[PDB]
This record gives sequence, C-alpha cells and structure tokens, in this order.
Amino acid sequence: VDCTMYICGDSTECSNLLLQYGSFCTQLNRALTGIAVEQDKNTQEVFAQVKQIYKTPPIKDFGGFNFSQILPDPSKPSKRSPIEDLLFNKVTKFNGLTVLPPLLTDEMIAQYTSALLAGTITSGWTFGAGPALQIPFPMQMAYRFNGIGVTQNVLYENQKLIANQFNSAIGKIQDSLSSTPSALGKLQDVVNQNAQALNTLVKQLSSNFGAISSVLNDILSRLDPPEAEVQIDRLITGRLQSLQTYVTQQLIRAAEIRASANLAATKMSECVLGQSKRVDFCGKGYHLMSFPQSAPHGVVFLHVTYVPAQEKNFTTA
Amino acid sequence: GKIQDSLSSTPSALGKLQDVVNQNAQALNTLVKQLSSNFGAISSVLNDILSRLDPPEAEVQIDRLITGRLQSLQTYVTQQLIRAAEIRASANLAATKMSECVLGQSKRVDFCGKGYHLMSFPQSAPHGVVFLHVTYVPAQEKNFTTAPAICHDGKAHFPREGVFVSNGTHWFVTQRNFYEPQIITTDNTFVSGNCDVVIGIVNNTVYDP
Amino acid sequence: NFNFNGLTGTGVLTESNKKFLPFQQFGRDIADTTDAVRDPQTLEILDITPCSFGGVSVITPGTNTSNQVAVLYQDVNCTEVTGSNVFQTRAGCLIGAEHVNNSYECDIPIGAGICASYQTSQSIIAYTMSLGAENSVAYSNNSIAIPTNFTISVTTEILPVSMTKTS
Ligand SMILES: *[C@@H]1O[C@H](CO)[C@@H](O[C@@H]2O[C@H](CO)[C@@H](O[C@@H]3O[C@H](CO)[C@@H](O)[C@H](O)[C@@H]3O)[C@H](O)[C@H]2NC(C)=O)[C@H](O)[C@H]1NC(C)=O
Ligand SMILES: *[C@@H]1O[C@H](CO)[C@@H](O[C@@H]2O[C@H](CO)[C@@H](O)[C@H](O)[C@H]2NC(C)=O)[C@H](O)[C@H]1NC(C)=O
Ligand SMILES: *[C@@H]1O[C@H](CO)[C@@H](O[C@@H]2O[C@H](CO)[C@@H](O)[C@H](O)[C@H]2NC(C)=O)[C@H](O)[C@H]1NC(C)=O
Ligand SMILES: *[C@@H]1O[C@H](CO)[C@@H](O[C@@H]2O[C@H](CO)[C@@H](O)[C@H](O)[C@H]2NC(C)=O)[C@H](O)[C@H]1NC(C)=O
Ligand SMILES: *[C@@H]1O[C@H](CO)[C@@H](O[C@@H]2O[C@H](CO)[C@@H](O)[C@H](O)[C@H]2NC(C)=O)[C@H](O)[C@H]1NC(C)=O
Ligand SMILES: *[C@@H]1O[C@H](CO)[C@@H](O[C@@H]2O[C@H](CO)[C@@H](O)[C@H](O)[C@H]2NC(C)=O)[C@H](O)[C@H]1NC(C)=O
Ligand SMILES: *[C@@H]1O[C@H](CO)[C@@H](O)[C@H](O)[C@H]1NC(C)=O
Ligand SMILES: *[C@@H]1O[C@H](CO)[C@@H](O)[C@H](O)[C@H]1NC(C)=O
Ligand SMILES: *[C@@H]1O[C@H](CO)[C@@H](O)[C@H](O)[C@H]1NC(C)=O
Repeated sequence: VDCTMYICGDSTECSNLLLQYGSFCTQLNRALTGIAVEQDKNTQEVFAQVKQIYKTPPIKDFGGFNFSQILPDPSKPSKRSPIEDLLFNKVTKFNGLTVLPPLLTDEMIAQYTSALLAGTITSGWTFGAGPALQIPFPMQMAYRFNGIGVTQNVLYENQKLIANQFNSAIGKIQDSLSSTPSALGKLQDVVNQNAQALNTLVKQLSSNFGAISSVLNDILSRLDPPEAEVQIDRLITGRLQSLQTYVTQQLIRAAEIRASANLAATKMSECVLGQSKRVDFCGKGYHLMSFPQSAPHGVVFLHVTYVPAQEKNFTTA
Repeated sequence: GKIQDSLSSTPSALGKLQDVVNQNAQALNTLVKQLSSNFGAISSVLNDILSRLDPPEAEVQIDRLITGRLQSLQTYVTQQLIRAAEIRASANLAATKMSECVLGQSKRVDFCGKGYHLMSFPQSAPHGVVFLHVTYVPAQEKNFTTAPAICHDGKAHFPREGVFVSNGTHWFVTQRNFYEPQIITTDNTFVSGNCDVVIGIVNNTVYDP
Repeated sequence: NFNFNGLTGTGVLTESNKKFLPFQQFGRDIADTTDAVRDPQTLEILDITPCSFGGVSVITPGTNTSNQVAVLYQDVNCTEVTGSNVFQTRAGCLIGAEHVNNSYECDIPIGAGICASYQTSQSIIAYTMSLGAENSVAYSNNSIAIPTNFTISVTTEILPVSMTKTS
C-alpha cells in the first residue's frame, strides 16, 4: 500500500507534506515487499521438494490401492485431483493497494503435487536420496511396515484388507470435506484475516481522526490553505498510523504463516517423502503413508496411519 | 574442498547470513535518517526551533518532533522484536541441527539435506552458524527382478534383512539400500503362512549353508 | 476525473451489468467508495473501473554481462502503458523483452508462472516456468530398482543466530 495514493489520490498539497515525512512511509513499502517475497519462498519450501517431476504411469498397477482421488484429473482446465476440487471449491484499487500474483500458481503447485504423489506411491523413502528408485506398490508397503516394527508378512496376510481400508478412508474424507466445509477452516481463516486487514485500512481511511474533514478536496476548498495544511497533517498522521498498524500486523502474521509453512514443509518431507518416527507427528497411529494436496494459499495433507482393531489379554513374561 | 572453492568464488552463497547483518544495519540507518525529518514541523533542528520561535511555540514544534521521533523509535523496536522472533526461530533450528546431525545421527527426512545422513560439521560465522552436512547419494539405479517372498515346502519365506531380488536364475537377498546379494538361505528368512498368501510370491530354492 | 451530482473519483467508466431500482442513483463499494453511477441524463448504469496503478519492476541482467533492461508494469494492460517489444503477461505489461513458448528454469520472476532470463546474440526473454526436468520413470509391480555404489555430497547450510545488540 502506497501512501501517495492511499492518503492523497496523488494530490499535491498532502503529497508535499508526505515527502517531508519521507522514509517514514517508504519503510512501510519495504516491509510489505519483503513479506511478498517471503510468501513465494513459503510456497516453494512447502511444495518444491522434488528435483524432477515424477508422474504416475498410464496403468495404475498398485496392488489394489486407489490413488485416483488424490492424483490430478487430466481432463480439466486446471489439473486438480477430485479432492483438490473440493478444497478449492470450499475455501475462498485507487487507495494505494496493489495485489500481485504468486510466482507459483495453483496449476504449477498441482504439478509439484503430482510429482510428490507419484513419488510417494512409486518410490517412497528412496525419493529422499538421489534419483528416486522404482518399487512395486506392495514392496513399498513391505518397507513401510518393517519401518514401524511390523513384519511385512502382516501386510500380505491383510493386503486385501489394507487396500480396502485405505480406499475407504480416502473416500470418507472426501465426503466429509464436501458436507462439512468448516473442516478446512484452518486455511479459510488465513484468507479471512488478510481480507480483514485490507478492509480495516480502507475503512480507517475515511476517518477524520478528529480533523475538520477527511476529504482532501473538501478540506482544501473549505479552509484557508495554511489551516487546511494543519488538518492535512492530522489526516496524514492518522493514515500513517493505520498503515503502520497494518504493516505490523502483516509482519507478525508473516512470522506465524512462515512458521506454519515450515511445519507444512517438514510434514511433507517427514510423512510424504520419507517415513518419520516422530510421535503422533502426522496424526495418531503408526505412520504408513501420506499425500499432499494443493490449496488456496495453503497445503492439505491426508496422513494415513494404522490403529489396532482389538486389544486382547495374554499372559506375559 | 569443493565447498571451500564454491564459497570463495561465489560469496552470495552465504547470503542467508549477509541478509541478517544488512537488515540490522538498515534498521539503524532508517532511524538516523528519520531523525532529520521535521514530520511537518517548522524545523527539525532543536537549537534552530528554539532560537527561531518564541519559546511557547517552539515547545509545540518540539512536541511535534518528539512524537515523530518516538514513532520512528517504536517502529524500530517493533521491527527488532519481530525480527528477534525470526532470528530466535532460526537459532532454535540451528541448535536443533547441531544436536541432530553433529552430536548424534538423526533419522529426520532430508533434515540436514538430501541423502542418507552420515556426519556434520559446524562453523562459526559473523552472527550466525554454518554447517557442512555430509550425506550419501546412490551412484546408479540398476533394474532387478523382485518378489515380496519366495516359497519352499509350500510355505512363504520373507527376508529378515533387506529385500528379495533375482538375476533370472537365482534368488538373493540384498539390503534395502544397496545391491549386495546373499543367496537366500533358511538362516536369514522368516517363515509364516502358506505360499499362496503372498501376492507375487515366487516358487524357488532356499539354501541350507 | 469524474464528478456525478457532486460525487467524485478517477477511473474508466463503461456499461455495467448491474440493475437498480428507479429510485437509486449510485453504487457503493467498501467504505462507501462509489463503484457505479447512473448517468443523470442517460438512463444507463455505468461501472467505475479504478484508473490503473501498480509498481514498476525492472528486469536487470547482471551488469557484469550486459546493459539490456526490460520493464514490467504491474496490474496494467499494454493498451494503457508502450514501445515495439510489447508483450502482455499475467503479472503486468512487459516492454523490451521477447516471449518464448518453451518452458525453462526460473532466474528472474515475473509472476503467475512467468519468469525471465537471458539467452543467445543475447536478449531478454520471458519463459514459462518448467518447475524442473521430467523424470520418465518406468513402472511395474514385479521389478525393483536397487543401486550399486554411492557418493558423498555435502550441503552447505547457513542459518541466522544473532543480531547487533543495539539500544
Ligand atoms: C435529457 O435530454 C436528452 C436530450 O438531449 C434526452 O435524450 C432524448 O431522449 C428522447 C426519448 O428517448 C430521444 O427521442 C427518441 O430517442 C430514440 C433513441 O434515442 C430514437 O430511436 C427516437 O427516434 C427518438 O429520437 C432523443 O433522441 C434523445 N436525445 C438524445 C440526444 O439522446 C433524455 O431522455 C433526457 N433525460 C432525461 C432523464 O429526461
Ligand atoms: C478407483 O478409482 C476408479 C476410477 O476409475 C473408480 O471408478 C469410478 O470411481 C468414481 C469416483 O471414484 C465413481 O463415481 C464411479 O462409480 C467409479 N466407476 C466407474 C466410472 O465405473 C473406482 O470405483 C475406484 N475403486 C475403488 C474406490 O475401490
Ligand atoms: C480385520 O478388520 C477388517 C476391517 O475391520 C475386517 O475386514 C472386514 O471383514 C468383514 C467380514 O464381516 C467384511 O464384511 C468387510 O468387507 C471387511 N472390511 C474390509 C475393509 O476389508 C476383518 O474381518 C478383520 N479381520 C479379523 C481377523 O478380525
Ligand atoms: C545368477 O547368480 C547365480 C549365483 O548363484 C549364478 O549361478 C552361478 O553361475 C556362476 C557362473 O555364471 C557359477 O560359477 C556358479 O557356480 C553359479 N552358482 C550357482 C549357485 O549355481 C547364475 O548364473 C546367475 N544368473 C544369471 C542369469 O546371471
Ligand atoms: C530401469 O528403470 C528405469 C526407470 O527410471 C528406466 O528408465 C526409463 O525406462 C523406460 C523404459 O524402460 C524408458 O522408455 C525411459 O526413457 C526411461 N526413462 C529415463 C528417465 O531414463 C530404465 O530404462 C530401466 N533400465 C533398464 C535397463 O531397463
Ligand atoms: C505384476 O506382477 C504380476 C504377477 O504377480 C503380473 O501378472 C502376470 O504376469 C505374467 C508375467 O509377467 C503375465 O504373463 C500375465 O499376463 C500377468 N497377469 C495379469 C493379470 O496381468 C503383472 O504382469 C505384473 N504387472 C506389471 C505391470 O508388470
Ligand atoms: C508354487 O507353490 C504353491 C503352493 O502353495 C502352488 O500353489 C503353486 O502352484 C506353485 N507354483 C508353481 C509355478 O509351481
Ligand atoms: C488485459 O489483459 C488481460 C489479461 O488478464 C486480458 O484478460 C484483457 O482482455 C486485456 N484487456 C485489454 C483491453 O486488452
Ligand atoms: C507460440 O505460440 C503462438 C500461438 O500458437 C504461435 O503463434 C507462435 O508461432 C509460437 N511461437 C513459437 C516460437 O513456436
């Protein structure tokens, strides 16, 4: 947000006064520029974890596992998966405000997401060291099972059940997100907070801050020029205070958003591109696998874990 | 040695720390330059406002300068507090990496870089820390035949170590990470369940060593 | 610079797709900014598009290589800014650079998937971001890739620890 436009509408009398405040305003522009730069870094740290773009093969020979609801749909304008369509469908001037696009867009995020999903499905943890290796899906599970202290024999005895349980859980999440949009509230809050911060500046702009008039053309025609200048300084201070408040809030929020982006980036590496032993890190249960989704200014993950079915009583020593 | 050559010819490689010192220098330069501002007042110079205007007016002009300077100082402090939170978070991560990759061997994924973690070495730096994180990366990804199990006597044999592989004539067990095959033997397998339990199971010889 | 029945602002005023009661005269945006007027004499609804603004982003080569500079004007069409080398990007109006249909890596970011760099007979070129090379990995459920031999790579990582102790 540029003071020249926000405060004066490019008019000369208040502009000359703004020039006297000087760097007092240009420091606001530097803070906001710095935040915008960090916002592209956050998106890249969270999604650009693939050094190459990996793709799901034409034939999904994955041992009975349905990844079709997480992988992108080739027929759409934007290559979003069925679950991404739900995430995007449900989560949503001459006042100095300029808003710039991200470098990394929903379509390009979706391309990184496709590589991340293809990676976890066909390479798993080998994606973490050099070019990814090719592993049969059931073999990938053998490694994922041995990695949690459960012998691979277990998955083979239950492979039909594991595939059915997996496929069901992903489908139930999609039904849940569709009927309960509030489920995605953690991201809806981000977009709402930034909209509110901007709405706050626009409404405060109309305030006189105790001055004779908040309208510049009016104060200049209403009062003899030397008094109008005083009333203009009162408006300038009030508007600069609104802008400094905005910038401070955006800087504090930038720290909070960066911390969330760092955690999200961590979860992708820990549960999607490898198999972490951190306790309850990506959810309760034994970690098995995880799949990222793109989202409007955020990331959504489906973290897949195991939970015991029945706790039977045995004698021990 | 290659890292040292890189840092020498490409100083921008250390930009993450150069930015810290630049930001603090800028914050101070910002206060000094704003100090000369009149903030719309008659004069930014104190001796001048006092000799220029009758004292009771000079006091008003002084309050205008005081408010403007206090606003510059509060802005500075706020920026330093927000940055202090960011720097502390970086310091906490750096401290974590030292413990995780230098004074122990962490299993965190890609935590100190891509590859298998082997070792790490800290370096001091002007208001920061630099680490050389040493990892392994596979040299050549060769294609082998595989199976989740092989069977013998009608029962399924699983590896107790690594993965079951084949060259087209015999079955071997390698490590999960590298192709260093052992002939499959009874002594290094787990047996449980019928051959038919495992999807993709191969009928083959398990050797007695 | 418009003035309709005493209400003012600066912008481009074109036919609106809004409807209104015979009663009403002006439309309003947040904090009562006018976003539509009806003409006082002509019974048409006119949409006020704020007059275009944005920053000016200059694409600079290393100066240790060349003096070839292109300029990106944010949030504006190449109908309002131009020059001979004029191309429209999603981020803004780009003048002095040429466009290429192929995708490549990203050295100098424009926005919305568009990023510039320098290529040869050198010029300033805007490219589609590739997001990296593709890896056409073959796949089957009965084969596995297992590596032979390994090498050591060392990552240099720089982290902030402290600031100047100012008071
Ligand atoms: C204010 O006065 C203007 C005159 O400058 C009025 O515009 C005039 O409106 C009449 C009635 O519609 C027009 O007569 C007819 O117009 C239609 C279409 O324009 C035409 O097909 C017919 O042959 C006939 O001429 C007249 O042309 C039009 N004049 C102009 C210059 O547009 C206007 O209606 C008045 N506004 C109000 C709110 O009273
Ligand atoms: C696995 O995915 C395939 C995709 O072809 C599913 O087939 C269709 O899935 C959609 C949505 O997942 C359903 O609306 C259709 O009824 C399915 N059948 C068709 C088009 O014939 C398949 O059902 C999935 N397998 C599962 C979930 O076990
Ligand atoms: C292990 O748990 C799974 C899921 O709770 C059971 O699999 C179900 O078996 C019932 C039999 O009544 C079938 O109707 C369902 O279709 C199965 N569900 C799935 C997802 O496969 C299984 O019975 C349990 N096994 C044991 C030994 O208790
Ligand atoms: C697969 O590896 C086995 C190793 O067990 C090979 O069998 C050996 O073949 C070599 C010569 O090629 C002989 O010297 C050994 O006596 C054989 N060992 C056994 C246990 O028979 C086998 O030839 C390899 N197959 C292929 C296609 O390379
Ligand atoms: C081993 O598997 C790799 C998987 O990356 C193969 O690489 C691809 O293989 C297909 C068909 O085998 C080729 O059409 C592609 O051009 C290969 N892609 C890349 C990026 O190399 C590799 O060819 C396989 N090696 C052997 C000897 O079969
Ligand atoms: C996955 O492995 C299975 C065996 O468990 C393969 O299934 C059969 O493979 C043989 C030889 O490869 C073929 O002659 C049969 O036609 C296959 N049957 C079916 C139903 O496909 C299967 O080919 C393997 N999948 C891939 C992609 O290699
Ligand atoms: C492998 O052994 C199993 C025993 O369960 C048998 O069912 C199957 O027919 C055998 N396969 C071959 C190729 O002999
Ligand atoms: C301006 O460029 C935009 C690109 O978003 C395009 O949609 C629009 O048609 C252009 N307008 C004109 C007048 O060229
Ligand atoms: C790029 O695509 C446009 C639109 O199809 C086409 O007119 C132009 O010839 C293409 N340029 C190159 C270098 O392929």
